[PDB]
Amino acid sequence: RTKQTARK
Amino acid sequence: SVSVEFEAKSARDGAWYDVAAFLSHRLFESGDPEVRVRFSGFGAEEDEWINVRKCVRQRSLPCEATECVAVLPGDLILCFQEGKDQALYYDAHVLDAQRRRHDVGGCRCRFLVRYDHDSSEEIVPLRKVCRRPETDYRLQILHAARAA
Ligand SMILES: [Zn+2]
Repeated sequence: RTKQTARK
Repeated sequence: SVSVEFEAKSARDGAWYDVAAFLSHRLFESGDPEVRVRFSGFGAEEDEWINVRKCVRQRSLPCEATECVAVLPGDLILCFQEGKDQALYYDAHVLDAQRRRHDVGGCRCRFLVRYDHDSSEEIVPLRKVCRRPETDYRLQILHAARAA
């Protein structure tokens, strides 16, 4: 189960 | 066996991030142990000391198309807040759900959510929703209702 990539 | 993975809350933004490794621990006379965390998306420069009891928890689950039925009004979810300069996973509560017939692309349902940290509200698709692992229970119950 893959999450979306967080961008800070 | 069943694997258990974790997510941790950063002190920099209050958002939740997948944990790649636990590197060290430290204890205090006052309690609340802390663990040094390496984040899955980032490197050593972003390593953080994290309150174990308050800011580390079992990883939230990106929802399968059919799992929209396990997202209910009143639930805490981990929701992808996507904006101009940043896009991060924040805790939110589901206020309402608009459930629509699925098609080839999967779930068409929509969820009104309220982010816990700023009380801001947003309408989101299922692809931005991560459910807490305990909701698996719900699914299991539903699975038991099927034909043999
Ligand atoms: Zn759906």
